[PDB]
Amino acid sequence: SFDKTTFRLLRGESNLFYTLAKWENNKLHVELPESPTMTLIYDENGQLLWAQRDVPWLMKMIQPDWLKSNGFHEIEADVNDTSLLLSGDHSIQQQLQEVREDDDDAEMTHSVAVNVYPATSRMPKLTIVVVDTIPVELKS
Repeated sequence: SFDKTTFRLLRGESNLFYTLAKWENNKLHVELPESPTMTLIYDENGQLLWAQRDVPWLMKMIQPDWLKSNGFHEIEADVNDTSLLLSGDHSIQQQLQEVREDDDDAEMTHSVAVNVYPATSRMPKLTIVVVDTIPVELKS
């Protein structure tokens, strides 16, 4: 329902990462903004350069063709994968346990903002992907 609002908010986080990043000696240097979101940074060929967290099941859901354009996406995660993603969020596990007990095949929806930054004199082309780790179904 809030697709444009959700994208605009996550794009703000993407832009913050971009301003703070540096490129030196053919390597990306990422500074964290002053987290309920998880950011992934790819180069112009879709190579992952930097990830805020290491989450293999989620990386497989970021479709390579998305990385060419600015846009909003949602990914559907199995509830047990969302649960693991939110392992450190002890307050939300009881709601997830209730979702799982209600339906073994439950899926959680995670918002995704894909943001493209053409190469400049100081930075190569980057695609910054910001994922909300809190699923839409549980943001209440």
